[PDB]
Amino acid sequence: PPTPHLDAIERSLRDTSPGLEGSVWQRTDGNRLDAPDGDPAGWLLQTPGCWGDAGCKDRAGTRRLLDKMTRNIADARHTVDISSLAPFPNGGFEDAVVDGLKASVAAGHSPRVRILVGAAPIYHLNVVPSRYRDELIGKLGAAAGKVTLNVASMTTSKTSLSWNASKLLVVDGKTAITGGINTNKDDYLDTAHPVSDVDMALSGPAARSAGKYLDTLWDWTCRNASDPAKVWLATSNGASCMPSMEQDEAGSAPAEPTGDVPVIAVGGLGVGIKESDPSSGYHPDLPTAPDTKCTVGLHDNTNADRDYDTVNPEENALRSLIASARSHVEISQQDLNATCPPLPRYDIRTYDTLAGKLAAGVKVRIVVSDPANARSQIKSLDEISDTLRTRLVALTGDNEKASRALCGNLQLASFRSSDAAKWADGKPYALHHKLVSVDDSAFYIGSKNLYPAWLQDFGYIVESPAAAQQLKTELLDPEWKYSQQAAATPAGCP
Ligand SMILES: O=P([O-])([O-])O[C@@H]1[C@H](O)[C@H](O)[C@@H](O)[C@H](O)[C@H]1O
Repeated sequence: PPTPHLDAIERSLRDTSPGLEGSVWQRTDGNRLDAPDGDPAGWLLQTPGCWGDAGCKDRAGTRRLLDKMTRNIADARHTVDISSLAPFPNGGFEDAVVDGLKASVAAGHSPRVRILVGAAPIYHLNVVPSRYRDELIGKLGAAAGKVTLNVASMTTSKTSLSWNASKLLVVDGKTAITGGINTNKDDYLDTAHPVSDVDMALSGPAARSAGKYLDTLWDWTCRNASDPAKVWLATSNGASCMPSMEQDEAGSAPAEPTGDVPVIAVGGLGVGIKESDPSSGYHPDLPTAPDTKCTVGLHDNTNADRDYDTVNPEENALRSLIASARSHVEISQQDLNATCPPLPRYDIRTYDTLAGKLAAGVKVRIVVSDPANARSQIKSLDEISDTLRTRLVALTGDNEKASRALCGNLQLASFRSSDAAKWADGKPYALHHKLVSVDDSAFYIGSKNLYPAWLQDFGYIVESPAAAQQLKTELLDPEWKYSQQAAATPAGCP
Protein backbone atom coordinates (compact mmCIF):
# COMPACT_ATOMS: atom_id res chain seq x y z
CA PRO A 1 0.00 0.00 0.00
CA PRO A 2 1.40 3.40 -0.99
CA THR A 3 2.15 5.78 1.90
CA PRO A 4 3.22 8.92 0.03
CA HIS A 5 2.65 11.17 3.04
CA LEU A 6 4.57 8.93 5.44
CA ASP A 7 7.41 8.77 2.92
CA ALA A 8 7.94 12.53 2.77
CA ILE A 9 7.78 12.66 6.58
CA GLU A 10 10.26 9.83 6.94
CA ARG A 11 12.60 11.67 4.56
CA SER A 12 12.59 14.75 6.77
CA LEU A 13 13.00 12.74 9.99
CA ARG A 14 16.00 10.89 8.54
CA ASP A 15 17.61 14.16 7.43
CA THR A 16 16.92 15.83 10.81
CA SER A 17 17.54 13.15 13.45
CA PRO A 18 19.20 10.11 11.89
CA GLY A 19 20.84 9.04 15.13
CA LEU A 20 17.49 9.11 16.97
CA GLU A 21 15.81 6.64 14.57
CA GLY A 22 14.51 3.71 16.60
CA SER A 23 14.57 5.55 19.94
CA VAL A 24 12.95 9.02 19.57
CA TRP A 25 11.32 8.28 16.20
CA GLN A 26 10.58 5.16 14.20
CA ARG A 27 8.50 3.96 11.27
CA THR A 28 6.89 0.53 11.51
CA ASP A 29 4.58 -1.66 9.48
CA GLY A 30 2.05 -4.14 10.74
CA ASN A 31 0.14 -2.13 13.30
CA ARG A 32 -3.51 -2.42 14.21
CA LEU A 33 -5.79 0.35 15.41
CA ASP A 34 -7.16 -1.22 18.59
CA ALA A 35 -10.95 -1.01 18.09
CA PRO A 36 -13.34 -3.09 20.21
CA ASP A 37 -15.29 -5.74 18.33
CA GLY A 38 -18.42 -4.32 16.76
CA ASP A 39 -17.13 -0.72 17.09
CA PRO A 40 -14.76 -0.22 14.17
CA ALA A 41 -13.96 3.44 14.88
CA GLY A 42 -13.63 2.80 18.64
CA TRP A 43 -9.84 3.14 18.37
CA LEU A 44 -10.45 6.90 18.22
CA LEU A 45 -10.86 7.86 21.89
CA GLN A 46 -12.52 11.26 22.13
CA THR A 47 -13.51 13.03 25.36
CA PRO A 48 -16.01 13.92 26.45
CA GLY A 49 -18.00 12.57 23.47
CA CYS A 50 -21.20 14.70 23.24
CA TRP A 51 -21.60 16.20 19.76
CA GLY A 52 -24.90 18.07 19.39
CA ASP A 53 -25.41 18.25 23.19
CA ALA A 54 -24.45 21.38 25.12
CA GLY A 55 -25.54 19.58 28.29
CA CYS A 56 -23.30 16.59 27.82
CA LYS A 57 -25.21 14.22 30.03
CA ASP A 58 -23.82 10.92 28.70
CA ARG A 59 -20.03 11.32 28.68
CA ALA A 60 -19.73 8.14 26.64
CA GLY A 61 -16.39 9.18 25.16
CA THR A 62 -14.89 9.61 28.63
CA ARG A 63 -16.01 6.14 29.79
CA ARG A 64 -14.82 4.41 26.64
CA LEU A 65 -11.49 6.11 27.42
CA LEU A 66 -11.32 5.09 31.09
CA ASP A 67 -12.53 1.59 30.31
CA LYS A 68 -9.97 1.18 27.55
CA MET A 69 -7.17 2.24 29.92
CA THR A 70 -8.40 -0.18 32.56
CA ARG A 71 -8.70 -3.08 30.12
CA ASN A 72 -5.26 -2.46 28.63
CA ILE A 73 -3.57 -2.49 32.02
CA ALA A 74 -5.69 -5.46 33.15
CA ASP A 75 -4.10 -7.40 30.25
CA ALA A 76 -0.53 -6.58 31.39
CA ARG A 77 1.84 -9.54 31.62
CA HIS A 78 5.16 -7.77 32.40
CA THR A 79 5.28 -3.96 31.92
CA VAL A 80 3.15 -0.84 32.38
CA ASP A 81 4.59 2.50 31.23
CA ILE A 82 2.72 5.76 31.93
CA SER A 83 3.69 9.38 31.27
CA SER A 84 1.79 12.63 31.55
CA LEU A 85 1.97 16.22 32.59
CA ALA A 86 1.67 16.60 36.34
CA PRO A 87 -0.20 15.72 38.45
CA PHE A 88 0.19 11.95 38.72
CA PRO A 89 -2.92 10.05 37.58
CA ASN A 90 -5.71 11.00 39.97
CA GLY A 91 -9.43 10.40 40.27
CA GLY A 92 -10.83 8.00 37.71
CA PHE A 93 -7.47 7.84 35.93
CA GLU A 94 -5.94 6.44 39.11
CA ASP A 95 -8.89 4.06 39.49
CA ALA A 96 -8.21 2.67 36.04
CA VAL A 97 -4.52 2.23 36.94
CA VAL A 98 -5.22 0.49 40.25
CA ASP A 99 -8.10 -1.66 38.98
CA GLY A 100 -6.13 -2.86 35.97
CA LEU A 101 -3.01 -3.69 38.02
CA LYS A 102 -5.04 -5.76 40.50
CA ALA A 103 -6.47 -7.76 37.60
CA SER A 104 -2.99 -8.31 36.20
CA VAL A 105 -1.76 -9.50 39.61
CA ALA A 106 -4.82 -11.75 39.99
CA ALA A 107 -4.00 -13.41 36.65
CA GLY A 108 -0.62 -14.36 38.19
CA HIS A 109 1.61 -11.59 36.88
CA SER A 110 4.20 -9.40 38.60
CA PRO A 111 4.12 -6.23 36.49
CA ARG A 112 6.88 -3.65 36.50
CA VAL A 113 5.38 -0.16 36.37
CA ARG A 114 6.95 3.21 35.48
CA ILE A 115 5.06 6.50 35.99
CA LEU A 116 6.69 9.75 34.79
CA VAL A 117 5.32 13.29 35.02
CA GLY A 118 6.67 16.58 33.81
CA ALA A 119 6.39 19.64 36.02
CA ALA A 120 7.08 23.28 35.33
CA PRO A 121 9.54 25.13 37.59
CA ILE A 122 6.58 27.29 38.62
CA TYR A 123 4.31 24.30 39.36
CA HIS A 124 3.94 23.05 42.94
CA LEU A 125 3.38 19.30 43.20
CA ASN A 126 0.75 18.59 45.84
CA VAL A 127 1.24 14.82 45.62
CA VAL A 128 4.98 14.14 45.36
CA PRO A 129 6.43 10.84 44.06
CA SER A 130 6.87 9.12 47.45
CA ARG A 131 3.37 10.13 48.48
CA TYR A 132 1.94 9.00 45.16
CA ARG A 133 3.69 5.62 45.38
CA ASP A 134 2.48 5.13 48.96
CA GLU A 135 -1.08 5.98 47.92
CA LEU A 136 -1.06 3.37 45.14
CA ILE A 137 0.34 0.77 47.52
CA GLY A 138 -2.56 1.31 49.90
CA LYS A 139 -5.05 1.19 47.04
CA LEU A 140 -3.44 -1.99 45.67
CA GLY A 141 -3.83 -3.75 49.02
CA ALA A 142 -2.51 -7.30 49.07
CA ALA A 143 -1.37 -6.99 45.41
CA ALA A 144 1.28 -4.33 46.06
CA GLY A 145 3.83 -7.06 46.86
CA LYS A 146 3.68 -8.21 43.24
CA VAL A 147 4.01 -4.71 41.71
CA THR A 148 7.38 -3.03 41.21
CA LEU A 149 6.88 0.74 41.06
CA ASN A 150 9.03 3.56 39.67
CA VAL A 151 7.43 6.96 40.31
CA ALA A 152 9.23 10.15 39.27
CA SER A 153 8.61 13.82 38.53
CA MET A 154 11.13 15.56 36.28
CA THR A 155 12.11 19.01 35.01
CA THR A 156 14.87 18.99 32.39
CA SER A 157 15.53 22.73 31.89
CA LYS A 158 14.51 25.46 34.33
CA THR A 159 15.93 28.34 32.26
CA SER A 160 14.62 26.86 28.97
CA LEU A 161 11.26 25.55 30.26
CA SER A 162 11.46 21.83 29.45
CA TRP A 163 9.71 18.86 31.09
CA ASN A 164 7.68 15.86 29.99
CA ALA A 165 4.32 16.43 28.34
CA SER A 166 4.05 13.07 26.57
CA LYS A 167 0.81 11.29 27.44
CA LEU A 168 1.43 7.59 26.96
CA LEU A 169 0.03 4.35 28.31
CA VAL A 170 2.18 1.48 26.95
CA VAL A 171 1.59 -2.10 28.13
CA ASP A 172 4.03 -4.96 27.46
CA GLY A 173 5.45 -2.82 24.66
CA LYS A 174 2.50 -4.22 22.70
CA THR A 175 -0.38 -1.75 23.12
CA ALA A 176 -0.28 2.02 23.36
CA ILE A 177 -2.73 4.82 24.09
CA THR A 178 -1.65 8.40 23.42
CA GLY A 179 -3.00 11.83 22.52
CA GLY A 180 -3.62 15.12 24.29
CA ILE A 181 -5.43 13.73 27.34
CA ASN A 182 -3.55 14.39 30.59
CA THR A 183 -4.41 12.17 33.57
CA ASN A 184 -5.96 15.17 35.36
CA LYS A 185 -9.39 14.41 36.87
CA ASP A 186 -10.29 18.11 37.00
CA ASP A 187 -9.98 18.83 33.27
CA TYR A 188 -11.83 15.73 32.08
CA LEU A 189 -13.86 13.93 34.74
CA ASP A 190 -14.88 16.27 37.60
CA THR A 191 -16.48 19.31 36.05
CA ALA A 192 -19.58 20.76 34.46
CA HIS A 193 -17.34 22.00 31.62
CA PRO A 194 -14.99 19.23 30.48
CA VAL A 195 -12.05 19.81 28.20
CA SER A 196 -12.49 18.30 24.75
CA ASP A 197 -9.59 16.06 23.74
CA VAL A 198 -8.75 12.90 21.80
CA ASP A 199 -6.47 9.88 22.20
CA MET A 200 -5.95 6.88 19.92
CA ALA A 201 -5.44 3.22 20.78
CA LEU A 202 -3.02 1.05 18.84
CA SER A 203 -1.27 -2.31 19.02
CA GLY A 204 1.85 -3.69 17.38
CA PRO A 205 5.42 -2.68 16.60
CA ALA A 206 4.65 1.02 17.08
CA ALA A 207 3.75 0.27 20.71
CA ARG A 208 7.36 -0.84 21.13
CA SER A 209 8.34 2.45 19.46
CA ALA A 210 6.63 4.35 22.26
CA GLY A 211 8.39 1.99 24.66
CA LYS A 212 11.87 2.87 23.44
CA TYR A 213 10.95 6.55 23.61
CA LEU A 214 10.04 6.21 27.29
CA ASP A 215 13.30 4.33 27.81
CA THR A 216 15.12 7.37 26.41
CA LEU A 217 13.36 9.53 28.99
CA TRP A 218 13.86 7.09 31.87
CA ASP A 219 17.53 6.77 31.02
CA TRP A 220 17.82 10.50 31.57
CA THR A 221 15.51 10.44 34.59
CA CYS A 222 17.31 7.63 36.39
CA ARG A 223 20.75 9.22 35.86
CA ASN A 224 19.60 12.68 36.98
CA ALA A 225 17.90 11.57 40.23
CA SER A 226 21.36 12.37 41.59
CA ASP A 227 20.15 16.01 41.26
CA PRO A 228 16.93 16.47 43.23
CA ALA A 229 16.37 19.88 41.63
CA LYS A 230 15.60 18.05 38.37
CA VAL A 231 14.20 14.65 39.43
CA TRP A 232 12.19 13.35 42.38
CA LEU A 233 12.23 9.54 42.40
CA ALA A 234 10.48 6.86 44.46
CA THR A 235 10.54 3.10 43.98
CA SER A 236 8.64 0.39 45.86
CA ASN A 237 9.87 -2.87 47.42
CA GLY A 238 13.41 -1.44 47.27
CA ALA A 239 13.51 -1.67 43.48
CA SER A 240 16.28 -0.10 41.43
CA CYS A 241 15.60 2.58 38.92
CA MET A 242 14.60 0.91 35.69
CA PRO A 243 16.05 2.92 32.77
CA SER A 244 15.61 0.18 30.14
CA MET A 245 12.37 -1.59 31.07
CA GLU A 246 10.92 -1.42 27.57
CA GLN A 247 14.18 -2.76 26.09
CA ASP A 248 14.27 -5.57 28.66
CA GLU A 249 10.73 -6.63 27.75
CA ALA A 250 11.36 -6.47 23.99
CA GLY A 251 14.40 -8.72 24.08
CA SER A 252 15.80 -10.13 20.85
CA ALA A 253 12.30 -10.84 19.50
CA PRO A 254 11.15 -8.40 16.78
CA ALA A 255 7.70 -6.99 17.38
CA GLU A 256 5.02 -9.09 15.73
CA PRO A 257 2.53 -7.48 13.34
CA THR A 258 -1.05 -7.22 14.52
CA GLY A 259 -2.73 -5.48 11.59
CA ASP A 260 -1.76 -3.69 8.38
CA VAL A 261 -1.51 -0.03 9.48
CA PRO A 262 1.69 1.90 8.68
CA VAL A 263 2.78 4.28 11.45
CA ILE A 264 5.51 6.77 12.31
CA ALA A 265 6.16 7.16 16.02
CA VAL A 266 7.91 10.47 16.69
CA GLY A 267 8.74 12.46 19.80
CA GLY A 268 11.21 15.06 21.06
CA LEU A 269 13.75 15.46 23.84
CA GLY A 270 13.04 19.14 24.58
CA VAL A 271 16.02 20.84 26.20
CA GLY A 272 18.52 19.57 28.74
CA ILE A 273 18.48 15.87 27.89
CA LYS A 274 20.69 15.88 24.76
CA GLU A 275 22.36 18.84 23.08
CA SER A 276 22.37 17.54 19.51
CA ASP A 277 22.23 14.43 17.38
CA PRO A 278 25.98 13.79 16.89
CA SER A 279 25.32 11.81 13.70
CA SER A 280 23.05 14.42 12.07
CA GLY A 281 23.94 16.46 9.01
CA TYR A 282 20.79 18.60 9.21
CA HIS A 283 21.77 22.02 7.82
CA PRO A 284 18.68 24.20 7.48
CA ASP A 285 18.80 27.89 6.80
CA LEU A 286 16.44 29.13 9.48
CA PRO A 287 13.89 31.91 8.86
CA THR A 288 14.63 35.50 9.85
CA ALA A 289 11.07 36.68 10.42
CA PRO A 290 11.07 39.04 13.44
CA ASP A 291 7.47 39.34 14.52
CA THR A 292 5.20 42.39 14.97
CA LYS A 293 3.85 41.39 18.37
CA CYS A 294 6.95 40.07 20.02
CA THR A 295 10.69 39.64 20.58
CA VAL A 296 12.08 36.71 22.57
CA GLY A 297 14.20 37.12 25.66
CA LEU A 298 14.81 33.39 25.87
CA HIS A 299 16.83 31.87 23.06
CA ASP A 300 14.33 30.78 20.36
CA ASN A 301 14.64 27.01 19.97
CA THR A 302 11.58 26.88 17.72
CA ASN A 303 12.86 29.26 15.02
CA ALA A 304 16.62 29.70 15.46
CA ASP A 305 18.42 26.56 16.70
CA ARG A 306 19.67 23.81 14.41
CA ASP A 307 20.65 21.55 17.29
CA TYR A 308 17.19 21.72 18.91
CA ASP A 309 15.70 20.40 15.67
CA THR A 310 18.08 17.43 15.66
CA VAL A 311 16.94 16.22 19.09
CA ASN A 312 13.28 17.21 18.45
CA PRO A 313 12.13 15.41 15.29
CA GLU A 314 8.43 15.93 16.12
CA GLU A 315 8.76 19.63 15.20
CA ASN A 316 9.81 18.90 11.63
CA ALA A 317 7.57 15.85 11.49
CA LEU A 318 4.59 18.13 12.01
CA ARG A 319 6.00 20.52 9.41
CA SER A 320 6.47 17.64 6.98
CA LEU A 321 2.94 16.34 7.54
CA ILE A 322 1.43 19.73 6.64
CA ALA A 323 3.84 20.04 3.72
CA SER A 324 2.71 16.67 2.38
CA ALA A 325 -0.84 17.96 1.83
CA ARG A 326 -1.75 17.80 -1.86
CA SER A 327 -5.39 18.76 -1.45
CA HIS A 328 -6.54 19.94 1.99
CA VAL A 329 -5.33 20.25 5.59
CA GLU A 330 -7.40 20.17 8.78
CA ILE A 331 -5.78 21.52 11.95
CA SER A 332 -7.56 21.25 15.31
CA GLN A 333 -5.47 22.60 18.15
CA GLN A 334 -5.76 24.39 21.44
CA ASP A 335 -3.62 27.16 19.92
CA LEU A 336 -1.42 28.02 16.99
CA ASN A 337 0.39 30.85 18.82
CA ALA A 338 2.23 30.83 22.13
CA THR A 339 2.08 33.62 24.69
CA CYS A 340 5.07 35.79 23.93
CA PRO A 341 7.19 36.53 25.83
CA PRO A 342 8.51 34.16 27.08
CA LEU A 343 8.04 31.77 24.14
CA PRO A 344 8.15 32.97 20.54
CA ARG A 345 4.67 33.87 19.41
CA TYR A 346 4.59 31.36 16.56
CA ASP A 347 6.54 28.79 14.57
CA ILE A 348 7.66 30.64 11.45
CA ARG A 349 8.22 27.50 9.39
CA THR A 350 4.72 26.14 10.15
CA TYR A 351 3.07 29.38 9.09
CA ASP A 352 5.25 29.54 5.97
CA THR A 353 4.27 25.95 5.15
CA LEU A 354 0.62 26.88 5.59
CA ALA A 355 0.88 30.09 3.57
CA GLY A 356 2.46 28.08 0.77
CA LYS A 357 -0.54 25.76 0.80
CA LEU A 358 -2.96 28.69 0.72
CA ALA A 359 -1.11 30.11 -2.29
CA ALA A 360 -1.25 26.76 -4.14
CA GLY A 361 -5.00 26.38 -3.70
CA VAL A 362 -4.75 23.65 -1.06
CA LYS A 363 -7.64 23.94 1.41
CA VAL A 364 -6.65 24.76 5.00
CA ARG A 365 -8.96 24.59 8.04
CA ILE A 366 -7.82 25.80 11.46
CA VAL A 367 -9.94 25.26 14.57
CA VAL A 368 -8.50 26.45 17.89
CA SER A 369 -9.75 26.84 21.45
CA ASP A 370 -12.01 29.83 21.98
CA PRO A 371 -9.95 32.96 22.82
CA ALA A 372 -12.56 33.55 25.51
CA ASN A 373 -10.38 31.18 27.53
CA ALA A 374 -7.18 33.07 28.49
CA ARG A 375 -6.77 27.51 28.04
CA SER A 376 -5.95 29.72 25.03
CA GLN A 377 -3.18 32.16 24.09
CA ILE A 378 -4.62 34.70 21.57
CA LYS A 379 -6.96 37.66 22.05
CA SER A 380 -8.67 37.27 18.65
CA LEU A 381 -8.43 34.82 15.76
CA ASP A 382 -7.29 37.71 13.56
CA GLU A 383 -3.87 36.98 15.05
CA ILE A 384 -3.70 33.78 13.00
CA SER A 385 -5.21 35.21 9.82
CA ASP A 386 -2.99 38.33 10.03
CA THR A 387 0.14 36.20 10.48
CA LEU A 388 -0.81 34.05 7.48
CA ARG A 389 -1.38 37.23 5.48
CA THR A 390 2.00 38.73 6.34
CA ARG A 391 3.64 35.41 5.43
CA LEU A 392 1.56 35.26 2.22
CA VAL A 393 2.72 38.72 1.15
CA ALA A 394 6.28 37.74 2.14
CA LEU A 395 5.73 34.98 -0.46
CA THR A 396 3.63 36.33 -3.33
CA GLY A 397 4.74 39.96 -3.36
CA ASP A 398 1.42 41.75 -3.66
CA ASN A 399 -1.40 41.83 -1.14
CA GLU A 400 -4.39 40.85 -3.28
CA LYS A 401 -2.49 37.78 -4.37
CA ALA A 402 -2.36 36.84 -0.70
CA SER A 403 -5.98 37.95 -0.31
CA ARG A 404 -6.90 35.57 -3.13
CA ALA A 405 -5.09 32.76 -1.31
CA LEU A 406 -6.32 33.70 2.17
CA CYS A 407 -9.97 34.49 1.49
CA GLY A 408 -10.51 31.59 -0.89
CA ASN A 409 -8.79 28.73 0.86
CA LEU A 410 -8.83 29.37 4.63
CA GLN A 411 -11.45 28.20 7.12
CA LEU A 412 -10.75 29.53 10.62
CA ALA A 413 -12.96 29.27 13.71
CA SER A 414 -13.13 28.59 17.44
CA PHE A 415 -14.17 25.16 18.62
CA ARG A 416 -17.81 24.33 19.27
CA SER A 417 -19.15 20.84 20.04
CA SER A 418 -22.89 21.65 20.06
CA ASP A 419 -25.11 24.45 18.81
CA ALA A 420 -24.42 26.15 22.16
CA ALA A 421 -21.82 28.90 22.34
CA LYS A 422 -20.82 27.63 25.80
CA TRP A 423 -21.82 25.18 28.53
CA ALA A 424 -24.61 25.47 31.10
CA ASP A 425 -22.34 27.08 33.70
CA GLY A 426 -21.45 29.78 31.17
CA LYS A 427 -17.90 28.61 30.72
CA PRO A 428 -16.83 28.39 27.06
CA TYR A 429 -15.64 25.33 25.19
CA ALA A 430 -11.97 24.50 25.84
CA LEU A 431 -10.28 22.52 23.07
CA HIS A 432 -7.09 20.60 23.86
CA HIS A 433 -6.50 18.56 20.65
CA LYS A 434 -3.08 18.22 19.06
CA LEU A 435 -4.39 16.88 15.74
CA VAL A 436 -3.47 17.28 12.09
CA SER A 437 -5.18 15.51 9.20
CA VAL A 438 -4.11 15.66 5.59
CA ASP A 439 -5.77 14.64 2.30
CA ASP A 440 -8.11 12.31 4.21
CA SER A 441 -5.17 9.88 4.27
CA ALA A 442 -2.62 10.69 7.02
CA PHE A 443 -3.07 12.25 10.44
CA TYR A 444 -1.18 13.00 13.64
CA ILE A 445 -2.70 12.28 17.04
CA GLY A 446 -0.34 13.03 19.90
CA SER A 447 0.71 15.54 22.53
CA LYS A 448 2.86 17.91 20.42
CA ASN A 449 1.12 21.29 20.17
CA LEU A 450 1.54 23.38 17.01
CA TYR A 451 2.37 26.48 19.02
CA PRO A 452 5.99 26.88 20.16
CA ALA A 453 6.86 24.72 23.17
CA TRP A 454 10.06 22.97 24.25
CA LEU A 455 8.70 19.97 26.16
CA GLN A 456 9.27 16.27 25.66
CA ASP A 457 6.26 15.22 23.58
CA PHE A 458 5.31 12.21 21.49
CA GLY A 459 2.62 11.01 19.12
CA TYR A 460 1.68 8.87 16.13
CA ILE A 461 1.34 9.69 12.44
CA VAL A 462 -0.92 7.21 10.61
CA GLU A 463 -1.28 6.83 6.86
CA SER A 464 -4.60 5.01 6.30
CA PRO A 465 -7.44 6.19 3.99
CA ALA A 466 -9.86 3.92 5.83
CA ALA A 467 -8.81 5.26 9.25
CA ALA A 468 -8.84 8.86 8.04
CA GLN A 469 -12.37 8.38 6.71
CA GLN A 470 -13.34 7.23 10.22
CA LEU A 471 -11.45 10.19 11.69
CA LYS A 472 -13.33 12.43 9.23
CA THR A 473 -16.76 10.94 10.06
CA GLU A 474 -16.31 10.74 13.86
CA LEU A 475 -14.43 13.99 14.60
CA LEU A 476 -13.50 16.44 11.82
CA ASP A 477 -16.90 16.73 10.09
CA PRO A 478 -18.84 17.12 13.40
CA GLU A 479 -16.30 19.68 14.67
CA TRP A 480 -16.78 21.79 11.57
CA LYS A 481 -20.57 21.43 11.60
CA TYR A 482 -20.70 23.17 14.99
CA SER A 483 -17.52 25.28 14.85
CA GLN A 484 -18.33 27.03 11.57
CA GLN A 485 -20.88 29.11 13.44
CA ALA A 486 -17.90 30.49 15.38
CA ALA A 487 -15.86 30.99 12.20
CA ALA A 488 -13.86 34.10 11.39
CA THR A 489 -13.98 35.83 8.03
CA PRO A 490 -10.38 37.08 7.87
CA ALA A 491 -9.97 40.85 7.79
CA GLY A 492 -10.07 42.14 4.23
CA CYS A 493 -12.20 39.33 2.74
CA PRO A 494 -15.72 39.45 1.16
O1 LIG B 1 -0.81 20.84 25.87
P1 LIG B 1 -0.33 20.38 27.22
O2 LIG B 1 1.12 20.00 27.14
O3 LIG B 1 -1.04 19.14 27.66
O4 LIG B 1 -0.60 21.56 28.34
C1 LIG B 1 -0.83 22.89 27.91
C2 LIG B 1 0.49 23.66 28.08
O5 LIG B 1 1.17 23.07 29.18
C3 LIG B 1 0.49 25.19 28.32
O6 LIG B 1 1.59 25.47 29.16
C4 LIG B 1 -0.81 25.78 28.88
O7 LIG B 1 -0.81 27.13 28.49
C5 LIG B 1 -2.04 25.07 28.30
O8 LIG B 1 -3.14 25.71 28.90
C6 LIG B 1 -2.01 23.57 28.61
O9 LIG B 1 -3.19 23.01 28.08
